[PDB]
Amino acid sequence: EMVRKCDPHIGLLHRGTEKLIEYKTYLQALPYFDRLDYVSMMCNEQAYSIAVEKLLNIQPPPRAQWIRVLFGEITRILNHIMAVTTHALDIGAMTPFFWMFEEREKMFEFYERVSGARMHAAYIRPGGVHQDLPLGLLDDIYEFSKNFSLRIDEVEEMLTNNRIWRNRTVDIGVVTAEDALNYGFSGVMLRGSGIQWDLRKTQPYDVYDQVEFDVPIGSRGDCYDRYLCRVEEMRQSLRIIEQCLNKMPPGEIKVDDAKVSPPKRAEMKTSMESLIHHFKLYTEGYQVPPGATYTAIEAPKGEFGVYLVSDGSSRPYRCKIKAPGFAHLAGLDKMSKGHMLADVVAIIGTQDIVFGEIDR
Amino acid sequence: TYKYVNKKEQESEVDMKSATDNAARILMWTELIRGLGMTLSYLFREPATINYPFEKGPLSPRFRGEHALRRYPSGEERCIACKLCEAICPAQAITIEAEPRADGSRRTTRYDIDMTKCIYCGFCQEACPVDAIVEGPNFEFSTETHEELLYNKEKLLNNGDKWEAEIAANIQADYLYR
Amino acid sequence: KPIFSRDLNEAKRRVRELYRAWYREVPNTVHLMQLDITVKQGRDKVREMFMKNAHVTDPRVVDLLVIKGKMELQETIKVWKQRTHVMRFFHETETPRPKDFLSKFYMGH
Amino acid sequence: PPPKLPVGPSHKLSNNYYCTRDGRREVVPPSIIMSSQKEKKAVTPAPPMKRWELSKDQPYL
Amino acid sequence: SKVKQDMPPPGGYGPIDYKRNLPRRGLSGYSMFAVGIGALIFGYW
Amino acid sequence: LKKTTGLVGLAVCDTPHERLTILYTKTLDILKHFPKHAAYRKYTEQITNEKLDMVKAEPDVKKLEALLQGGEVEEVILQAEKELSLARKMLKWKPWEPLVEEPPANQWKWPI
Amino acid sequence: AIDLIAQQPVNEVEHRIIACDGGGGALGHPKVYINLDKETKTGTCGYCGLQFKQH
Amino acid sequence: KRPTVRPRSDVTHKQLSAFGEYVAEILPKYVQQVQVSCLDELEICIHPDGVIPTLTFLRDHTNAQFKSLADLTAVDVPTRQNRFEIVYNLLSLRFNSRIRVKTYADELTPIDSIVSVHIAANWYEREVWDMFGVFFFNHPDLRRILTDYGFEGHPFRKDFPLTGYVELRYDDEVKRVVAEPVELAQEFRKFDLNSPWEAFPAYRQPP
Amino acid sequence: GSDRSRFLEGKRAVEDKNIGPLVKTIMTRCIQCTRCIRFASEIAGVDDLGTTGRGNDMQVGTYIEKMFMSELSGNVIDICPVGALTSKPYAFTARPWETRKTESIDVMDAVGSNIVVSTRTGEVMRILPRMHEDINEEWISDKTR
Ligand SMILES: CCCCCCCCCCCCCCCCCC(=O)OC[C@H](COP(=O)(O)OCCN)OC(=O)CCCCCCCCCCCCCCCCC
Ligand code: SF4
Ligand code: SF4
Ligand code: SF4
Ligand code: SF4
Ligand SMILES: [Zn+2]
Repeated sequence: EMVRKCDPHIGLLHRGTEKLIEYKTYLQALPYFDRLDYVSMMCNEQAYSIAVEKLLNIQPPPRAQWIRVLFGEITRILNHIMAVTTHALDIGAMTPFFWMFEEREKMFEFYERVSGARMHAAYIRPGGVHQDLPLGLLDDIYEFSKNFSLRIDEVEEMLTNNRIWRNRTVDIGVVTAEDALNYGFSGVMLRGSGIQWDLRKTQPYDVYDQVEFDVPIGSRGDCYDRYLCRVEEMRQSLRIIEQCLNKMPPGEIKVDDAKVSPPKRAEMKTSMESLIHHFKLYTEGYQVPPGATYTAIEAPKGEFGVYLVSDGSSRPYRCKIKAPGFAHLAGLDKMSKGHMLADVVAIIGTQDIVFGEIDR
Repeated sequence: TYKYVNKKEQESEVDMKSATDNAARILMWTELIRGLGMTLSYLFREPATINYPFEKGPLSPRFRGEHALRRYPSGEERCIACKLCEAICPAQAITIEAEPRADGSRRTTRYDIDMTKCIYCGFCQEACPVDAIVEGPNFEFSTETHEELLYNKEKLLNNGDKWEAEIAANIQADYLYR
Repeated sequence: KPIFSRDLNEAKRRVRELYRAWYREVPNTVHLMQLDITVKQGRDKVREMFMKNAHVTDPRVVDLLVIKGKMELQETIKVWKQRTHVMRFFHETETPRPKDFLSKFYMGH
Repeated sequence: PPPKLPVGPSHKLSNNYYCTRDGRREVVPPSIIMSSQKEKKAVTPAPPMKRWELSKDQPYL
Repeated sequence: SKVKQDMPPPGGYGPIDYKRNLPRRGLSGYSMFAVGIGALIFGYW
Repeated sequence: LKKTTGLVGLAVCDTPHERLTILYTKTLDILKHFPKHAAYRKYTEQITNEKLDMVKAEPDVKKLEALLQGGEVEEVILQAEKELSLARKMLKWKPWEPLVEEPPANQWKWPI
Repeated sequence: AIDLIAQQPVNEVEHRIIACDGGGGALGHPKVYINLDKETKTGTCGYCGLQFKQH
Repeated sequence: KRPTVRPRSDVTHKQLSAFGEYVAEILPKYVQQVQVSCLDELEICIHPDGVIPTLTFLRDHTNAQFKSLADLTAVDVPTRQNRFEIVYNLLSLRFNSRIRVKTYADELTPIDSIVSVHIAANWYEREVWDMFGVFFFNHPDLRRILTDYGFEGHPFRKDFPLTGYVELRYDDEVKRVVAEPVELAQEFRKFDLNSPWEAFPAYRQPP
Repeated sequence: GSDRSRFLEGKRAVEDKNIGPLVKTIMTRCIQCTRCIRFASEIAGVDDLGTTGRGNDMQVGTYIEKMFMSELSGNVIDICPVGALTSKPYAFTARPWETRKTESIDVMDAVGSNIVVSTRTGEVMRILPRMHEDINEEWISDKTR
């Protein structure tokens, strides 16, 4: 029952998204990104939006930036709940999954209230966001956030010090810092083993450079350390949500360049130029200036990136997606050396892999 | 800014009271008992489930569901063959074949939506310049046969007639945001 | 600027090695996959697939073909490829479409 | 309640020419440095990153 | 008609508890073992 | 003495100053065999001499790390080892030579 | 459709040119002005089809 | 300054240019070109023979500790003589900076495998071989990674049709999932949405 | 062009004359560029279309109610930039992004006129000029079109 070799065969969920995108305009490709990591949607579409904004040489408005950071943190909470609870369910413990999926449903309710879809919102659009927060959503977010801490603390009182959990994780999937860097790991696959890296701090995007949050780092480098790291990341996400709620500013929500973002419907209905802009935007789309870029974000799993090459048309020329988990599932073998089948089942969870992103 | 999550700090502190506490922890299963207590505490809490059939959960006016084609109060299909809906639909689910009418009017003679290809994205309802195509509140339209999921202008218009009230209310309550 | 083999004379050696390998493998596949074919049928199909690329003369393209064929042989040795995939070579559901004009003139174009 | 949403910065009737705020048209072609077509000091890609400062909110968890 | 847009309440929202609150239980240890030893002796006799 | 280095697998070095002096001197020795004009030789000698001077100057390990700008002195030692191996490989790769072959007509042209 | 746009009034507007929305305001169709200088017919709004006359 | 135009900074541009000259003169043998984009991202284009030297240097040299490989993308431009363009994106944690190293390849011109340098490439190069078809020398284990087991083709090639040459179904006669030539119901509708006018005059190429 | 509208007044409106069965005349969406008039006076030499009045109310049309038919009449649809003069048959039968565009030759006329015969999924939607300097020179016959 000892694992002598791991040969991850993937591609069972590959649907040629990278080639499909090349045939669709820049607005028509955004929904794909919400499906690349179906667990953390808005962060993927945030990566796309930042990349396209970089190429367009335009800047999102302040309220849109704050909203994007807020919903990015909510998405990070969603991803961490999924990772931790599915990991626990596969290891054996089952109750925390049911406990926490109620809060996942509440966060989905926020998702739907803002975007009209419980996931795959397509809310974040190159230029800012599609629509402004419906009144009261901040109040509901406050009500949810003020209590989420107690629920995470209950999950911790279940799992943190339990001898069974500690024996089932500790000193499992131990990866050295140099080996991780060479293997190309990212996110918690790096911070767990002592490496002090987090793009939100090192290379900030949006308004991550105006909110204070700590970055948990692990010492042992094993599954238990990384589970603790994810829980602490959830707590820091609550911190950031508090700050965003308190500092949400007034103003527009989408770049006020009607050649990039659609004009408001009333303007479309009473302005000639605005109607022309609506027509061309929703038919031909924007014309992104030629160039190439590699935008990176600290997606709830790791470092979600887009290498985008544009030739001046309204459709991208090439859109490679660097999924955080690709290198992780590549390094599964190294991590699983000298472990049993159960340990391997544990090891796969720490990676927190979504094969939507793995396969692209 | 970083905070250690699990770094062992000061070690020399060994005491008789500490040792008996540790031995009690190991032998008596204290943390396991505590987890059991947590589970019981949950046992005595009101369930979070809902009797779904007679109690649907909340949905906001922006909710995207089964499509519909609206009408003017006079009773006329708003569809003016914009064709922008068909141009923007990312999944290419809309098919429009339009011809001039006997009234010297622009209308559509084949409006088909493949609801097995639509991704329920709302791009049509937001790129319709006369608010013809909308995504109504309905979310229960599962069918036994595939061919019943290939919609047509008729079925869409009957859905519009059926849901006109709720579609009207949502549009009324949301148009300011749009 | 050759891939592996400098010349066609060198490349055909690798090609023949690949054929040796496939011929030696066919019995094992037919047995351990429970395919409903005769080992003779398998060997003949291997020959046919090899002959399909007989016209090629470029040493580098011959090398690339050998690489692809060796990957496929590996995929069959390791039993990664299943029966549903192995049988796809045989085209057992295909109805040969006619070739003479008098009849193709009659089925479409 | 019925919202009333603010307008953007470019809801101005004057001094609003698009040529003075066209972000798209500012994208110049990349700056070549060394090209086959056409004692100094050591240089790093960028100044070395400082050391992260241990937090004070709750230093050790 | 002024702008009525989603905003935080004047003066900001109240503080949020976002840190671990796992307490440390008071149970001693000598008591834990003494209860068991007393029960054992009683049962033995 | 540091009890632990945060990074996993990188163990504490008892004699950091000695190890650093040794590695830097070895690098400076291997560099002598590069052609005197090599840009690699010039730059690597500047870099190595700077760090060697810092090590010789400062006794305390904390202040040595701060001066070196390399996090843990063990990480710096590892980097010194990497640089030495890189020099060993460069001696055989001879990067100082002129370009091997110019690019095709418009190979590096975009938008096409 | 045809019968329902056939069964309605033919509105009166005293001006030479009349603006048309769908009727909802900002919930209708883009504003379009129809000129009612022809007296042998009534101005038909392209988006909604409503008919206007000059008096 | 301007609400709707991205803020512009020049410090990073200057540092990246300086490092561009750094690398350009430390590796004259391989580097064919260097550039810094208006986005301020350093881009070094090198001869394919120089991938291993260039990346080994970029990983090990003290002034450039590019210890992470973000990705090993490939682009396909069919007009240029060498269709395939390999793009190694690199990250350096010590200096908090990224670089891009590019090279070219053809249907019959392999690129050396950097698995010795970064083990993270083990799967990225497999993907490149699977999709674009660029062979990689000395790869420890090179296979398809994202395509079907019996797949024939190279999907991300521009010429490769979007819908492929084969579709799958279950044939109740043989009781298997067979492979048939593709036959869509409503074939993919392309759209001609390129405007007649030129938008960005910096890129208008003169004769 | 700019991104927004500072015009806070009502818009001009014009009457849609009858010019015949071929060229529908939604004149309100006219930029009054006189390409149609110049073509009528020069290429076809018919001298029907002309400009009336002065100022905004200037109207491009026949101030009687003539029907501007000619062997070259249909080309007004092509030359007119903004959709003022449009084809009565092709009204709202397709959109330019949808349609396939294949080049061919006209055989209706012995002239040899070249053509683009644009089709949208199995149906030929319209026939439009294909520029050949010597033969057509961007103009075709109304019969052909
Ligand atoms: C007067 C003179 C004579 C005096 C004589 C004095 C005798 C004193 C005897 C005191 C000892 C009591 C017996 C305790 C047995 C437990 C053995 C033990 O020490 O724990 C082992 C294990 C803990 O795990 P671990 O940390 O690995 O321990 C070894 C560390 N090297 O523990 C475990 O196995 C826990 C893992 C399994 C958990 C199973 C879930 C159980 C849930 C709680 C059940 C509670 C109720 C049980 C009672 C049921 C009654 C019907
Ligand atoms: S759905 Fe809307 S945009 Fe599409 S044809 Fe109908 S009215 Fe026009
Ligand atoms: S919701 Fe999106 S996918 Fe569905 S029909 Fe509308 S545009 Fe197409
Ligand atoms: S060509 Fe068209 S736009 Fe120009 S004046 Fe004539 S009708 Fe008006
Ligand atoms: S498409 Fe052109 S001609 Fe037609 S209404 Fe719009 S601006 Fe006027
Ligand atoms: Zn109207």
